[PDB]
Amino acid sequence: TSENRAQVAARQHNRKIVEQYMHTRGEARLKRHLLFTEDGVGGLWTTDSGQPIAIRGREKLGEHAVWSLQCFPDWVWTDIQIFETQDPNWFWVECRGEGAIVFPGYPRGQYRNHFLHSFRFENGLIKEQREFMNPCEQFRSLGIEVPEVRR
Amino acid sequence: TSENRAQVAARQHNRKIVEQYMHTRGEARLKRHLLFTEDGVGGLWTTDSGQPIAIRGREKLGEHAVWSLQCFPDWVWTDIQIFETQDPNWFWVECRGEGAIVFPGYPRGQYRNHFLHSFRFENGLIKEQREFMNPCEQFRSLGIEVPEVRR
Repeated sequence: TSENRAQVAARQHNRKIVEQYMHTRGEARLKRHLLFTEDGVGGLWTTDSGQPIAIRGREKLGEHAVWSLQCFPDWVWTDIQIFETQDPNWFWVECRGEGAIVFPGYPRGQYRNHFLHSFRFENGLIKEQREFMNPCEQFRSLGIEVPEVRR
Repeated sequence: TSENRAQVAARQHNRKIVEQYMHTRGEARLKRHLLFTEDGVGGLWTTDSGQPIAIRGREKLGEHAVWSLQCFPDWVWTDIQIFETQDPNWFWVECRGEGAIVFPGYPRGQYRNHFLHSFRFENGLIKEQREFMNPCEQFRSLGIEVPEVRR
């Protein structure tokens, strides 16, 4: 019907934003927050602490980009696979990401990981982005030792 | 067209198998391998070692279920969300999973995690299942200490 039209319009536009998000590099990273809703949330759902580190609101998201550009100066996402779903406001992306890791008083390291990203949209802006990676890989990249599960 | 018909037939059937997989509990777990192709692969893509622990072939998958039923005796998946994609032979599932963890010479613990599952199908059987979780949560459940990233 007409709901169809809006939902199909929805999907195709939303996809473009996912694409745009995934290809954002360099200083453009400082304006990627403009792709969210005002109230929008982005962050890392897989942490050493077991709680998500979420950043809520387009302005805290812009602020976070400075720290991100500082700590991951050359970060690129590669091997991008975008998954549309039965919900036109929900997408998943499977990819890789690599670049230097510059933590303060840890040595410069090279960080690579496998990531899954969830994007939910509201009115054609990102209402919720979430990323999922294996925190062990980061521990490694910082010269932090990873415990062995002996199965 | 006709390709349409086969792809739509594809999706609806495939979904039923995802559902069936996700609801498999108890001793039924010993026959869940029958949902794969002969050549089929299942396993854990997020590990402490950084390599996937994959089990290849319906018979090694059946064998693995014994160890699984032994080590996670009451395991249930909850909060199941199944994502169909633009590819009718590819599905993602977001869920939780919890149950007891019985590792040999580690104490019995209670293990909970957040999981993402990828299912790819070939001729209506699972050609590749992959799961993604945060290994830190398991380390915890075994009284293994988790290192702190101090960001």
